[PDB]
Amino acid sequence: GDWSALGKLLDKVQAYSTAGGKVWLSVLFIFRILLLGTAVESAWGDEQSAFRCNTQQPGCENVCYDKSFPISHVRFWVLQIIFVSVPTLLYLAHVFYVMRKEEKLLRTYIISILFKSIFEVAFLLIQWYIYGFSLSAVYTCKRDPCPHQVDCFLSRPTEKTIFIIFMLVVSLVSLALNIIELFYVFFKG
Amino acid sequence: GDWSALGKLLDKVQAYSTAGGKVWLSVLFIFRILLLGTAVESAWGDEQSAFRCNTQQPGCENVCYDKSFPISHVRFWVLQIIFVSVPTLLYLAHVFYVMRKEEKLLRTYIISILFKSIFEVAFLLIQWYIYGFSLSAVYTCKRDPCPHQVDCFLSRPTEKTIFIIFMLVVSLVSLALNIIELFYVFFKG
Amino acid sequence: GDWSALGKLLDKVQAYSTAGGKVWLSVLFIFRILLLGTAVESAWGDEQSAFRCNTQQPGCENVCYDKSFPISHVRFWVLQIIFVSVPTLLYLAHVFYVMRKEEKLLRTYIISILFKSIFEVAFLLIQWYIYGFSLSAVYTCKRDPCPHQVDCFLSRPTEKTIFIIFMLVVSLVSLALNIIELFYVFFKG
Amino acid sequence: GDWSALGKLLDKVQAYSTAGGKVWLSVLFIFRILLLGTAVESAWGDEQSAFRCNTQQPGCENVCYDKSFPISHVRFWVLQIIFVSVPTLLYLAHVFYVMRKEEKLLRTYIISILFKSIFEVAFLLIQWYIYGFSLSAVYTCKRDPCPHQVDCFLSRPTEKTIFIIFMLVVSLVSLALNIIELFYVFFKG
Amino acid sequence: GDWSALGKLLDKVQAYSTAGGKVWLSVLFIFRILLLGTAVESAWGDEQSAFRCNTQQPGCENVCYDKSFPISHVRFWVLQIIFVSVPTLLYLAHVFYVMRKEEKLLRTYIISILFKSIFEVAFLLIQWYIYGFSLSAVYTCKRDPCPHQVDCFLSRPTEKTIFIIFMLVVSLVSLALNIIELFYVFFKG
Amino acid sequence: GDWSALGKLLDKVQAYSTAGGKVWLSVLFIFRILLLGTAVESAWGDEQSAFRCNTQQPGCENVCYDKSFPISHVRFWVLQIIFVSVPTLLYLAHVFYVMRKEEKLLRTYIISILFKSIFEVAFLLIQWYIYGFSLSAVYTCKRDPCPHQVDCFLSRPTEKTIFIIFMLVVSLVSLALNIIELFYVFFKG
Repeated sequence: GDWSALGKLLDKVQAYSTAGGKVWLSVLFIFRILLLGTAVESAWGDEQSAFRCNTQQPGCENVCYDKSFPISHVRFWVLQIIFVSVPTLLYLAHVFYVMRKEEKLLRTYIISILFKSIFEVAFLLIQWYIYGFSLSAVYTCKRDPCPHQVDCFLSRPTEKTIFIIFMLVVSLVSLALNIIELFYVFFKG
Repeated sequence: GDWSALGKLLDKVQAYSTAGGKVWLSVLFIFRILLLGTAVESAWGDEQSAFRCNTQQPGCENVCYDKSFPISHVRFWVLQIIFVSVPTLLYLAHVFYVMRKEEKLLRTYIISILFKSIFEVAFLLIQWYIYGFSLSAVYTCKRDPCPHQVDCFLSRPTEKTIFIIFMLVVSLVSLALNIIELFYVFFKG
Repeated sequence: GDWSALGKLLDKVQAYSTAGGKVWLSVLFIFRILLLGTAVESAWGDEQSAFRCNTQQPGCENVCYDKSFPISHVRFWVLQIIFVSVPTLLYLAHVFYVMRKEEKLLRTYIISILFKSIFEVAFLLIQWYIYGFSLSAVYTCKRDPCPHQVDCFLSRPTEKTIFIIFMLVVSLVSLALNIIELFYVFFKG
Repeated sequence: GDWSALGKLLDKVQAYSTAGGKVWLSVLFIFRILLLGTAVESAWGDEQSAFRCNTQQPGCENVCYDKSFPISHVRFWVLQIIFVSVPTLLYLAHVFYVMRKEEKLLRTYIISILFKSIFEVAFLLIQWYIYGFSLSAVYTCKRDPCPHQVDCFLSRPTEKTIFIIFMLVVSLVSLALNIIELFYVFFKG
Repeated sequence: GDWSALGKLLDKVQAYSTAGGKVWLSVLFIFRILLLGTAVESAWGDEQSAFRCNTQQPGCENVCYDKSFPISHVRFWVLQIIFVSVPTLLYLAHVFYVMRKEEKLLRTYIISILFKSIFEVAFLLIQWYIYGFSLSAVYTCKRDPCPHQVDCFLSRPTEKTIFIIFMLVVSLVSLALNIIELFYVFFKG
Repeated sequence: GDWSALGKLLDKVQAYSTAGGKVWLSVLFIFRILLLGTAVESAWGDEQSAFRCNTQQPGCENVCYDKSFPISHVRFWVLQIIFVSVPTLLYLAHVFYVMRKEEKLLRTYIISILFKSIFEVAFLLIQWYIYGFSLSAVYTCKRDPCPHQVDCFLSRPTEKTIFIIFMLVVSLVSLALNIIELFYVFFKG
């Protein structure tokens, strides 16, 4: 029965933050966790197999599918979630060893928030830069291994585009929210 | 042995509600949880593969299956369950931080109930708006990529239509029940 | 170390029942749980794929397999188990909130037992009504989408028919047992 | 920290048995549990798909595979393990409620041991009766739906026959051991 | 909070052994556990499907693959690990009941070590006897069901042969180590 | 409630190390753990099936895919992670038995760090030696079983090459960090 120590760990790690905002921050974050855990994994379960093209030349389908999608979608969001969760883990380990060492901080928090914002905005910007957020069923290709160009048909364009709509919205509110955190810190400081 | 604190958390979070109704509320909610966890996931496990059409033109089958089902079914109910569970998580985190802060409310509950009702009724209304709740084995299509129209055959129409019958009924009783909650609050207030 | 409270919860929830019978009631119930968890799920893992018919017309195989089996078997027993487990969950939550409220019943139990019996007997009766409990490898069909009739061959008729033999027997003993409970209550009352 | 109560539960449930033998009884039983959990499940993972016959008539392969194997192997051993574990669960629940009721036996144990022996010997006898314990790669068939007879080839005859050798040996030692238990009881009594 | 009892269980069960050696014994054993849990299972996941031969006669491929590999590889190592873990389980249960009975040994340990060594050396010897530890991509066959002989190609010979190199080395160091245990016991005794 | 003992275990095992560095050491290590657990396993889930070559001669595709990739990628990194985690397990077991034995060190730590560095640098060097870190979609082959040479097309070259970019960077920072540990020890000593 020593859950008081971890409760006080949480109290200290989240003491110097906004009164209301961390609530829905954690809520939306676990909202990601659950959706990414179930929905998108089920959605791109057989995506690679589902993709095919009307040509019969061996190799062209693969290279065109590679060019038309250099990055798999689930891959980008899981990297995003993990990499944005990294600073949280860093700071919690930091405070862990802190309370351990005075058993015998603010500017770190600022830096953590700032890099979180930078990583999120950079991932969003590069996603927009490569392919934006809109997508057609039929795709053209331009590759040496096969002549001219092959129209290739996507598996489930509508469902995944609606998904990226939700994900863009939640990314936007996350950006709003960490800007709010930065403003609160800047106003107190 | 500090389960008394969480018991009193539950006592406080559910103190200002109906005497009888939360019982079968939680029962039907976990009833969803279990059915969605096992049954529908097993049901639409190979739905995309199961769908096929009598034509042989590459691309038409995919676009027609997309148009005839812009949204996968499991997808709609999992989004529903998660999104309706969101306000519960919000309010429990809220009261968590509350008891934490007076360790050193009603109108929120009203708002939570109201938005829960709004989300549920909106999801039901849009589901009816798109395709209602009745479904045939043979489906027509109307798309540019392939000529005329292709009859396409559904995998297991009867089992899933019976499933949506149960799900419509449980949605209706859920609506009944949160209207009852609203009436109880409105009569006390 | 507060397992005494839950022990006394179980004591109170099962106090007004038969001396001997709940033992093998719970035993047979978990017996279901385990068998349904492993055996039947493994048995109907690839049933839909395994089914095929000697005709080549697209659509007829699917509609004939739908008509010949409007309900998948695992589906009926999992719905049965869940739906019969519902009243147990209801009553345990009920007594939970009870002991919680006098921290500051018999006729409910009768009603729970009665509806359990009604649901079990109704599920058994409708299963018999649709297809009984006997089954052949070769099945006829009668549907508009394809001419005349197609003999269709079942995947593993013998193993699943032996399974439904066991399941019918266990359903019968369950019926015996809740009738015994009802008789005990009726004799005490 | 109330593991003393369950320790004393185990002490009482196993008090009136052999000094040495229950040790390797439980060891061999969990030995089953692990082997059945991993090995045989991996072994018959794709058995149904692996089976095929040199004929091309639709239906004959299925009915011949059904006749040549009316029961799947994993199915028989999982039913065996579960059904032999049933009396153990019965008796442990029995003693549970016992110590609960004098909180306010030997002949049962004899009956449990006897039925365990009967079930084990009956399962072994019926397995021998149907197909014994020896098995060839090539199998003949005799069924109306297809003419004459089709040689059908088994997937992995050697590995599974070696497995049934181990399983027969462990069944034999289990029989030895419960006969030893019966002899000890008969000599004390 | 009664982990002291299990700590003292471990103290007693491992008291009469080598000072340094059990450390890396347990380390290498869990090293097996993890590698076998992930790597080899992923490696032979689709081995049976991957194997094929250039002939088209039904049955010959299966019987030749059976003869060329009478035992699947994962199967041999999982049997090895389980069967070598058996004496450990026996002895721990033994000492369990011991401390339980004086709550109201060395020669057993010697026997356990000796049989562990015997089982390990016997498994290694029989593995060498059947096919040694070296393996070619192309394999000949000699079976009645198909004429002459068929060259058959292995799926991933290099990766699995490197794996058996590691496994042979770890088996050798395990043999070294239990011989060291035997020498320590023989020198003390 | 005896988590103080394990806390003091961690305190002692990590007492003689760098003040800041172990934090992000553990962070990046679990970062591996998670990425390897989800991403790469999903990435090479169907790699072997995805690979194919434009020739039709049985056997050549397999041997060419073997030569062009003697080692599967996931296989190398999982062996890396496990084998580098081995010294950590060794040293923690060592200190476990230590505190156990004075219940009735530095140079070991140096050796552990040194071998960790050696294993990491050796794995990186051999990976570079075999195939470096750059990779093309089209691969040539040179094998006796099939004439001349076959161009073979890789499944997803871009995504996995970007992955190995991240993995090379994290390996480099790991090398930096254990060199920092070695420098700190060398300067204190």
